[PDB]
Amino acid sequence: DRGVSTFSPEGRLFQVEYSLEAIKLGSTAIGIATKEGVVLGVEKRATSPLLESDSIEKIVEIDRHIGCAMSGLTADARSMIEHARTAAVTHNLYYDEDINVESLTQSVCDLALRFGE
Amino acid sequence: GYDRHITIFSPEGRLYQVEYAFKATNQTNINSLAVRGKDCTVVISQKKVPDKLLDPTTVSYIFCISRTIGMVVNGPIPDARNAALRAKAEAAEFRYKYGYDMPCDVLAKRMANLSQIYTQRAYMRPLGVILTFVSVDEELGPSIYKTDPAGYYVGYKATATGPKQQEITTNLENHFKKSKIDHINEESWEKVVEFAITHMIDALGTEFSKNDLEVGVATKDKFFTLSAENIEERLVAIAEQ
Amino acid sequence: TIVGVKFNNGVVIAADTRSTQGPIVADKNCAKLHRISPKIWCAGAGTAADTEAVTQLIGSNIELHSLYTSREPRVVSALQMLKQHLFKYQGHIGAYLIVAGVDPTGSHLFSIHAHGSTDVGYYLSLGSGSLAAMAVLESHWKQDLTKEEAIKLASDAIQAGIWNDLGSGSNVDVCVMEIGKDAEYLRNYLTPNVREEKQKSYKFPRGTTAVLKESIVNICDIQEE
Amino acid sequence: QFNPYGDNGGTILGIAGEDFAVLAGDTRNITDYSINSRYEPKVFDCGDNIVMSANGFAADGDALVKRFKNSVKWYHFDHNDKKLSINSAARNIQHLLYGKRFFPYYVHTII
Amino acid sequence: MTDRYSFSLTTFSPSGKLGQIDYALTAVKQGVTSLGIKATNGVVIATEKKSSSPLAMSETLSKVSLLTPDIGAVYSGMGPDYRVLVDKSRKVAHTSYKRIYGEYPPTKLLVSEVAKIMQEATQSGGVRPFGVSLLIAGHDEFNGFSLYQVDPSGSYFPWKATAIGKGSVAAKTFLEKRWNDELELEDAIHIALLTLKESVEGEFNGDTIELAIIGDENPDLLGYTGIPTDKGPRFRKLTSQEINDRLEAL
Amino acid sequence: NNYDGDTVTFSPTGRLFQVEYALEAIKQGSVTVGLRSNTHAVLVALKRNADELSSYQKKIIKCDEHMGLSLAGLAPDARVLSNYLRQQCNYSSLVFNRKLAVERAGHLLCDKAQKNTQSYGGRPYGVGLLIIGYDKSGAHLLEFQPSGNVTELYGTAIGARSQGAKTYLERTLDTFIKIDGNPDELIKAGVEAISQSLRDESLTVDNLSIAIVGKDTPFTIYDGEAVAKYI
Amino acid sequence: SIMAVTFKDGVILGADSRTTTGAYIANRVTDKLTRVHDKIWCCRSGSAADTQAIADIVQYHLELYTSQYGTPSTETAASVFKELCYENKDNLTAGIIVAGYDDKNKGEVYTIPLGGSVHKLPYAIAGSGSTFIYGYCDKNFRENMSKEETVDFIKHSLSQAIKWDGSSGGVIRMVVLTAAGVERLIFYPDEYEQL
Amino acid sequence: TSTLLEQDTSTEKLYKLNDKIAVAVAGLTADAEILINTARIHAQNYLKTYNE
Amino acid sequence: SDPSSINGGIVVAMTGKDCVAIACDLRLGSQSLGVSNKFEKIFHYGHVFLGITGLATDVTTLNEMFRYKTNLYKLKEERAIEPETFTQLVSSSLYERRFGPYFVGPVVAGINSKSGKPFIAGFDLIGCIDEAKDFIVSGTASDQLFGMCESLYEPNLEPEDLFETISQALLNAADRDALSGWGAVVYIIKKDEVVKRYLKMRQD
Amino acid sequence: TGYDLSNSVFSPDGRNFQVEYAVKAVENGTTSIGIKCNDGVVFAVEKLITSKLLVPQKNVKIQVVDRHIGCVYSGLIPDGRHLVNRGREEAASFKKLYKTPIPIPAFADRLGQYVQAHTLYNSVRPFGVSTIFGGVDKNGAHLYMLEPSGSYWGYKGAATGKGRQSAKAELEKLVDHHPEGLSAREAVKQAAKIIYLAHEDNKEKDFELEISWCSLSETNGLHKFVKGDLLQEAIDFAQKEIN
Ligand SMILES: [Cl-]
Ligand SMILES: [Cl-]
Ligand SMILES: [Mg+2]
Ligand SMILES: [Mg+2]
Repeated sequence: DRGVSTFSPEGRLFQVEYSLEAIKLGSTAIGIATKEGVVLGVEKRATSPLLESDSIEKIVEIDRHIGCAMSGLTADARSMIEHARTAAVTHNLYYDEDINVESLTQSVCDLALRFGE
Repeated sequence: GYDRHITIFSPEGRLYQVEYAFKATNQTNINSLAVRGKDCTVVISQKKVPDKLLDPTTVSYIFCISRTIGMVVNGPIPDARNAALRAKAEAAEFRYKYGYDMPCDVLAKRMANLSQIYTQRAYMRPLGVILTFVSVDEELGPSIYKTDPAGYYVGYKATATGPKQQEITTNLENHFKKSKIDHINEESWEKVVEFAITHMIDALGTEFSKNDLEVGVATKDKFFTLSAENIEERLVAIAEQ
Repeated sequence: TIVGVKFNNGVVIAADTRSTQGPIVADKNCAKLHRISPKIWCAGAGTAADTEAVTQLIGSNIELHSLYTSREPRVVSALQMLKQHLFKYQGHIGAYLIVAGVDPTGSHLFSIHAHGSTDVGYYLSLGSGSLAAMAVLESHWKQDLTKEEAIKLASDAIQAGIWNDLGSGSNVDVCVMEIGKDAEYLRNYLTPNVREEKQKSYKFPRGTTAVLKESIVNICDIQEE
Repeated sequence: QFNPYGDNGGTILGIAGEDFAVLAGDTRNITDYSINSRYEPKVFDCGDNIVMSANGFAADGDALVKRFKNSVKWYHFDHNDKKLSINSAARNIQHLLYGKRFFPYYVHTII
Repeated sequence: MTDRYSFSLTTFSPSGKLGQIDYALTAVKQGVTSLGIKATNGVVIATEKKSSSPLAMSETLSKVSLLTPDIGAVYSGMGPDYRVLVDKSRKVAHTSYKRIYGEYPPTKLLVSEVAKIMQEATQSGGVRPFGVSLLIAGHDEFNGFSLYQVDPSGSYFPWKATAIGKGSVAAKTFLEKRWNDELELEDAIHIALLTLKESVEGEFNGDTIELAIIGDENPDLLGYTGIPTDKGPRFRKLTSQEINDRLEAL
Repeated sequence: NNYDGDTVTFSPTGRLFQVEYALEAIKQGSVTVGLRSNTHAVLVALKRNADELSSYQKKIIKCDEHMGLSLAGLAPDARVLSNYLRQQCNYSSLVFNRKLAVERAGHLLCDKAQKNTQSYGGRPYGVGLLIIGYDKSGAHLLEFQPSGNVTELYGTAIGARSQGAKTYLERTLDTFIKIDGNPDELIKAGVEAISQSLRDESLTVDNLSIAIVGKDTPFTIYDGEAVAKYI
Repeated sequence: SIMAVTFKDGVILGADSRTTTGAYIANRVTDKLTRVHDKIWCCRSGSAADTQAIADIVQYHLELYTSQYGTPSTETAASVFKELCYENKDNLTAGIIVAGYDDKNKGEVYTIPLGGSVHKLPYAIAGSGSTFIYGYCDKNFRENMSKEETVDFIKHSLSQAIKWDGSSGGVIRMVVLTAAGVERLIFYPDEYEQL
Repeated sequence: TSTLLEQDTSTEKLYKLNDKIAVAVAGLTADAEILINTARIHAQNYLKTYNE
Repeated sequence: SDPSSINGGIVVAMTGKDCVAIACDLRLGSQSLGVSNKFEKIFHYGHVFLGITGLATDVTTLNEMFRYKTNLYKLKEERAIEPETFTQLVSSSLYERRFGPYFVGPVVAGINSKSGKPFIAGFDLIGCIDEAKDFIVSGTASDQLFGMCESLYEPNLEPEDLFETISQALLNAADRDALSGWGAVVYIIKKDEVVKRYLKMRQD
Repeated sequence: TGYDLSNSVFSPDGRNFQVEYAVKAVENGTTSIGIKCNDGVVFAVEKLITSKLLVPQKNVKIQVVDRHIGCVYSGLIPDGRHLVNRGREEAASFKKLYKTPIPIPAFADRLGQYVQAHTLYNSVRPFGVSTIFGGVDKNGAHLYMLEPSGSYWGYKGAATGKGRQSAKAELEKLVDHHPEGLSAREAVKQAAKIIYLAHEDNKEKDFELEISWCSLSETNGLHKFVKGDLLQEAIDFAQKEIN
């Protein structure tokens, strides 16, 4: 077939560009930052009226000071949330403080390109 | 048609990568010959130095594997040296484990088994070389055993390898049909080399200077190669009768 | 007591037939002479399990080597393979062996100690009875021994061990390996220690022993019909 | 047998004021009854207004101080040059020390 | 580097064929003829020594191989593939049996082990099947004399008599007419020589034919005396002269 | 074409297409300039925003007190390579009490990039780096390509429209090399250089990113109102 | 008692022939002079098993060296011995003297004590019996001695070592290494005891 | 089959797994024997663990 | 502390005319304390009988192990294992734990089904083989059994005579050992019948 | 067809096309040469000045192995650095076991076997460099050249890269006109000339000359770079010969 880590002639990773298409099909998520706080909102999008909507969990707590909304293949997010929670708690264990929002984000993004053969 | 790229069977029950490896064997355009005396085994090979910038002393396809075993290769030098280093390693390991010098026919079998694996395992390619092992074995006496990329090996009364092998083979066949013996009935190795060079000249129809040939001799308890001046003395003796 | 004696056209090895656990005689007719290959035999002393295991393993690998090379096995091969194995285990495999045999190279006699050391000799002895055996060998050995002389010397050296060593006893086992001949294994070559008739028959009258219960034991498989 | 520990002596003293702190140590390094040096510092500036001393076996103290200095460097790298607070430094050093719980650093640490 | 071929190279095709096994069987068909016949008091295996060059010493190439003192093997197909199988077969007889039970394996179980090695080259990653069919003749105390065929697939079957390779179809028809359950070993050798003559083109003598028997114990080939229970190998390779003697009464 | 499926395949003209595709990711990246005198070495980077609500992607990464780089291409690949430099700089300090030479930092990046171009399953790095540093032989500027090729230069630029800045520096070579013991003037020359690569957009307060290292100057990054002086 | 002495024409290796377990002489005709190459020999002292195991590996390493790079130097042989002895110091009891003849370097002697350290010396002594002849050898050794002089020096030296050491005894074996080739000498008790 | 196949010593279809369980095979005999030996071992593992 | 004398117990085997006998005590203890008088030490795999003395956890483990191995043998070979072959399997199995051995004293008894030849063997804990013509002994009262057998035994005893000899050898040896007794079992083994008898003996 | 898509695949010819494509990368590279003199070897290379912004004398191409072996290469520069890194490991392991610095023929086969190994599997790519290397050992001076296939021989003179044909012709003249041999200082002068003459194939951009040598008499059998006055004397001689 072709490598999973292959570059396109335009200098973009095929598999990354394709995943971005999967995210476009996902339910909407919005975030707004203010000086009084940050708001996170999601569309639940139940596939049937018999589906108990309150079981649809697309907004998730990472730590007391960090929330998270998701869009796309939401099952893929479970291990990313797991890593984020582990990073936030592990940092609090090692340094007796709350981890910076940028550092937590950077930690999650380090998983992203760990794919190949 | 990926059955021609790796070593899996074709519908005809053939391994094409093995067949193409046999073709690589003649890429050097060099012919080798091996004969047996009473007390010795002689191997002669054509030497070609096409570039004046080359150091002719480093251009060789004959290898001293152990003190007793010599190996001439028909094929490209990278694969020749790959096979040489492995045979040298295997010969040394054998002596350490089993406490006696690896026989010529046993090293042949081992290198042939390694070759067989490259024909059965996909990730490894065959080596594009034919290996001719010579020695005076302490049990079997003068010995010639030859390996190929199929992993085939057999003993030989005499043998020839390279583009013009069939011409040399028939020349040797005809001599042994007259004499009705499995060797050259000669005391000295000097005269057995003279026989080897003479029968190569007759078979290829070409004359040789001292720099055109490359000679390896196996006696009891050592294998050695001749210098240009040692070959010159051999060429003078042939011309003077 | 195990000895090896080189002779004109071959090598002979002999051993006693006693194995002991502490001061108790476990086996009155033990076999200390082992076939590594048809014409390569060795005698073992030390841990009985160790000498049997180490001769069987090397004997197996020697047989595979012989088949691979199409050559009769050499003593130097069995020797080399034994010493490298024993050395690996730093003497924890307590195998002390006298390795003899004839091959295309000629006749050979070696001894191997449990730490992985070997030595060459015309006469060797090993085990608790080695000093008794070596005393006879050092007294009666000469260069250019005949076959008959070498068997006599070897068995005499074992007798010295049987009589004067508490760890040695019972019978003398010999194996002669002559160049260009079949190795002859002479099991119980001498029987110097045969027990005498007892004074009494201790055969009991039937019904002497009190039996609580009796039952048939089913050794047959599940039956048909 | 080989003994992996030694005693290089010396004494360190830490006092905390209302708006300041001091860490002091003698500059004497000894083994047995000999003097190794009369001036070999034992109190170090580790950056971010943190001073550290590991007193006991000098080899273990030098190693620990190095690891903490390295630890401060990587805090800046991984946390956008955030100043390392004394409480955070203290918790980090606990994890450094406990790492060798079954082959300890033979030192008494004050920061 | 690393062997990055961790996947099967033998797969099922839509028709339910395993291509590489079929192609292996095709390689065997191109191979020189070999046969085996079972008598009441022995087994015979035979094949042609197809010499690649007259300068080549054909004695140095052994097509009929001793596996154990009571078990022999002959093949049709790729020689190198046979040589490495004989090495693995000899070793597995020791590692999986003789080093455990202290006796050589019975014919059917050694066959079972060779069959297993060939099945694995049919499913394991980054390998092709073996391009040989084996005929394995043997004796053991409880099963008596037996003859087995092993194919590239790893499948094996017991035979009263059979043939593999170039002229197998003709050979098998010839054997069906001659074979009865009252054959002596000499009768089976005579039939083996008659059958093999049909598939050979050129010279037919002791120097061009390779023949071995599983028969009576050979104490003269044991190499030592003294142990009554050890009576010597039942496998014997016939000499050049011994074959020529039986070609005069042919 | 048929020879771009993976990095282990040469083309019939002896080209490695996967490497050449990786080289393309850099050209798509935002412009960054590097230049040095005998005393100081300067990085200037144009940061790129997603939209008006978004921040401007950081371009400059500190590797040690005496060394750091600017990136153009895949940011995650710059993070992996900068982390490796941080470690190698750190190893040199701890083991040998030695600040890693800029030239030897280049040699190490080269050899790390190369392994990803000769082995199956892996991919080349999709980023180009400009490494500045001050070591025992003075100021240094390096250009890294994910082919493995590393080059020591007086000045250079990588990313989109980089050719404009590179030509300016090629003219100004004799001027800006002589700017010794004047950091502000060397940055001015760097800001004037990157200006030759701008179109439509101009240098704003949250757009411009500058870094400097020199004789008595640790590697420091300037962002926000700290670069308003140079606009 | 083992020694190696460098003279004008090359080097000579001397050793006694005794192997012991406690006070029992396991072998009274031991060959402690062993070949690792045609003109590179070693003297073995310490554990019989350890020295035999090490000598076997070095012979293997030099046979493989010769195959690839031609005849190795005495320095190269010493280095391989050192590497095995140093890296496995915790598990080895081996004291080895390495002696060899080149045509370029002529006679050379290297000694490897327990640590696995290497020392190049004009001559060397080792073994339990060596301690009794330190005084004698230091007073009697000259550089560039003849063959006859060097044989006498070793014969007299080991004669004394055997006399005072229970662990030394049997015959005096010697191996001469010159351009001329390899000569084996043996000297019996009746000869060397009356010196 | 053939007339020259030794039937009384032949097995391709019916195999014993233990004294209570047998299998009939349909497919590659070699492939079946790999699985049959695995099953025979599991049966003896269970018996060794539970004594049933 | 010594693993081979924590639990205690004995086994003895003898050969007769066209028969063999193997016998054991029934005691299992924690040193001085007697726990069970139903701990039989003789197991059979077809017509091959194995007695095991020593650490009781290893007696049970090796029984389960040899049942396992002889079951696989019978499925592959399509015949019951013979005494001579089983002896080699016991030896093999013990020596593979050379440097971590089972603390046991195994004894093999049985008649070769083809040759009809009576066979007995004994082993040390690492699997050395003692193949005696007359008798084999094992356990905490091995010294006592060696004494009894060496005086009581004569060759070519008939089955009903051999029973009396081996029974009197076990009973009198066990009564001179603190860690042996609490009942006894005797197996008389002929080519195609095996009788098992429990002996009345002192329970102290 | 498809025989050229995967490394280690034999074509019906018995050729490895992936290796032959690697040779194209080499032919594309700058010119590098080696000259074997009376008691040593000289190495020289062409460095293309892409821009004025390149710092003169800073981007060094010639690499030392141990202290006695010089290495220069044409093609993919990173692939050359990777091969020299392996050479430095091989030379280190040899010296560690055998004490003596690795002989040149012995070092040649270490690179040879490693490069050949990258033609055995399709999981790797062949080396995109031809490497000219050598120095002084106990048996005297040795010059070697190594191709992507793993092929190497000894040479009186060697050349590779875009200007190899021009260089080879100039080397062949020196071999004929000096049968008795060439001195180390003469070989430096001649090396300069041959690079300047071989620059006609890369005449678009101006270049920087870089020379190194190992001589028994001139450098005590150690690898050194030609610097200052001796480099300027060679540039002057070269400039005089083209005019
Ligand atoms: Cl093999
Ligand atoms: Cl010794
Ligand atoms: Mg392949
Ligand atoms: Mg004394």
